Amino acid sequence: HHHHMAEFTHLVNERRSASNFLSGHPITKEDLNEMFELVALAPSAFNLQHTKYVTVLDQDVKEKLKQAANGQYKVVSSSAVLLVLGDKQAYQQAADIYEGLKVLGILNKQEYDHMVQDTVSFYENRGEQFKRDEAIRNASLSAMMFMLSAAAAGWDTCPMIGFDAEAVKRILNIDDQFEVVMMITIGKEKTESRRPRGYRKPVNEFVEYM
Amino acid sequence: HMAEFTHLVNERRSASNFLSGHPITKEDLNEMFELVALAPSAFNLQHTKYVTVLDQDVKEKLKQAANGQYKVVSSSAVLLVLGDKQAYQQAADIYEGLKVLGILNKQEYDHMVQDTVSFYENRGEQFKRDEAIRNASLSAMMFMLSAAAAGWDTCPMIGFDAEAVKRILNIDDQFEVVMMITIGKEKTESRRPRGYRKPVNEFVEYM
Ligand SMILES: Cc1cc2nc3c(=O)[nH]c(=O)nc-3n(C[C@H](O)[C@H](O)[C@H](O)COP(=O)(O)O)c2cc1C
Ligand SMILES: Cc1cc2nc3c(=O)[nH]c(=O)nc-3n(C[C@H](O)[C@H](O)[C@H](O)COP(=O)(O)O)c2cc1C
Ligand code: NI
Repeated sequence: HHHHMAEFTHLVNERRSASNFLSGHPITKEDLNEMFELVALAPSAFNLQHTKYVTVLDQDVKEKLKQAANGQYKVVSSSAVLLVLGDKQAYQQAADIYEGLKVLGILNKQEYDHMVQDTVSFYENRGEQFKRDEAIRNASLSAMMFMLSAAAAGWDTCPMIGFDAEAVKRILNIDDQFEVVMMITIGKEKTESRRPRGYRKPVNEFVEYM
Repeated sequence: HMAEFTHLVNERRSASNFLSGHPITKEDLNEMFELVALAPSAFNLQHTKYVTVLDQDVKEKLKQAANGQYKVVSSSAVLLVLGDKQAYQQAADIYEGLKVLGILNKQEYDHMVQDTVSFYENRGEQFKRDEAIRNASLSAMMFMLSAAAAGWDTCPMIGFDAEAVKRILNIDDQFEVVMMITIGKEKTESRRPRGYRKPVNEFVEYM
């Protein structure tokens, strides 16, 4: 129970949003799949698991994403570029996600139908804006987990919103039901060349106790 | 760090209940928030604010706004995670040290401020709100992992009436109420298995 805070504190202190990446650091599907096993364990509303990742390793495709990413060269120099997607229709998979509860005899048919109905109606009652909010919220929780996993694995990342979402969707053939919530580059940054961390507001300027 | 973080992640479970007799202090929370401060945020604008409720009557008010959920009152504290829809307005203040300490000249500083401000202004109100949710949600995940690392359990929650919460806590309409997070110590023997998880090859595609 005893040393988890100090380890985590070091991980968090060492994580810097990359401004550059270095060549000669290829990343493999195996490297990434280890990070994604941790991402799978992120919390998500109603366990709907809203988040999808399109992970681009192909250098020609990365070159082609540069214009879409507001000209940011780090898309090219990165080892991989991830598009973090949120399903605006995530709630439609409630019936499938919850089905094992029925098969394992944890819920009976009525209870399972009720649970699916609670989740679906929560979303449908609130409407389209809420569905999109949920896409952004749940994918962003997931993205933070991705970045800390990457850091733990010894990789650098830069989260990015400086891109044309529509262009990215056309280039990568992403369906309409997915919001492009963020882009994350991953790779190895030269540490000697890093600027110091940007100014942070003190805790007493962003937390109110009541 | 991978073995330790893997352990932390694997352990972390959204709490269904909280035990009595585990008060949390400002000192405890401030330790967590120091890590939260180091989360990334777009343009380093630091969009997120936390309203941290220890007062038991306010928790009762919040419970009424959250479908009567008992964990609101049995929690050691209830946090409201806010995102500032007007965060971009503080660019000039946040970047000011770069100029004053001579890292940037005035032209470069003005250019930096204008780049951030115009990015938000040119996109518009829906974007500002999207940014409030996105950056606050990144922050919330950091908060939950920080709490885990400190030995606390949390439950993220969206099952509440946001307008009722803003009335209870006197929250300006400039802030989006992004999430509620309860914190405390869970009865760990009282724990259902982790809800089914999609395999990685069902949520990741490579190109
Ligand atoms: C949602 C979001 C969007 C971002 N977009 C970009 C971007 O498009 N390009 C970029 O270079 N950095 C981007 N960043 C990185 C921020 O500038 C960075 O997190 C901030 O300056 C703090 O740096 P640090 O994370 O190293 O402390 C983004 C960060 C966030 C979380
Ligand atoms: C944004 C979002 C909203 C949530 N809202 C609630 C809620 O209002 N009430 C609740 O009991 N749990 C809530 N949760 C918890 C989820 O049901 C939980 O994360 C999921 O079932 C998986 O459990 P696990 O995180 O322990 O693996 C929420 C989770 C997410 C991230
Ligand atoms: Ni542990």
